[PDB]
Amino acid sequence: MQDGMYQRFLRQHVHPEETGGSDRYCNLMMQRRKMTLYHCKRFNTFIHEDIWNIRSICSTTNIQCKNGKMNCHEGVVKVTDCRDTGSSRAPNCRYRAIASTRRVVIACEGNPQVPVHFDG
Ligand SMILES: O=c1ccn([C@H]2C[C@H](OP(=O)(O)O)[C@@H](CO)O2)c(=O)[nH]1
Repeated sequence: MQDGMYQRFLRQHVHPEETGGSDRYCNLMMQRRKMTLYHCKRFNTFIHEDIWNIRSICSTTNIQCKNGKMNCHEGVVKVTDCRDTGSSRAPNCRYRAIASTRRVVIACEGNPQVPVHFDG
């Protein structure tokens, strides 16, 4: 399950080669990554850092998740937050982008540890 949840976390939140930062990027990416298939996912973060840098976050000290578990970690990374505008429905979803280098919190599971969920 951690291997299927890990690939999904990959499809949904990672893009190291690019640096997005625009609505147009959010509109393209959200669709290339299959998140507007049936409904316009409300909010989504794309991390623009090397995969090994995201795995390296799992090793930081442990902190509480929004759910109460303690298998969560934090790191300051470059991201592009994609916010649905609410205008149109799938498959034509339109997004608003926001760039910043900010603090993200992900959940890691398994052995070796891998990111399986984006807390916030
Ligand atoms: O900064 C944020 C906040 C939330 N989410 C997504 C992740 C979760 O859905 P997901 O597991 O399907 O990615 C959900 C609640 O955090 O919103 C992001 O992508 N970025």
